[PDB]
Amino acid sequence: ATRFASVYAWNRKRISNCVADYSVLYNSASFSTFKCYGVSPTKLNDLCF
Amino acid sequence: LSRLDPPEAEVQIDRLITGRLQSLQTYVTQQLIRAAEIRASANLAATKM
Repeated sequence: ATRFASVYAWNRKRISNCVADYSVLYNSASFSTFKCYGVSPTKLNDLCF
Repeated sequence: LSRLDPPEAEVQIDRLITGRLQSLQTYVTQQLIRAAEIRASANLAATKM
């Protein structure tokens, strides 16, 4: 998506009915920054949230 | 150990181990003191017998 929300009035969305893919986002590495807390950034996609 | 990067896990684990060990040490010490009181009672019973 080319349009991320305005920060002035940003809106949180909720995620359900997903196959976790943290390791997919991470491995494709399209984002330059991947810094995780509580979850290893080193592809930890073993967990179920 | 399955959620955090190894060194992050080491910090969180050290916090948890210390907590668990201090709870056990408190427990063991209290039983050791109560056990001593029980020994004293047992010695009295043996005398009465």
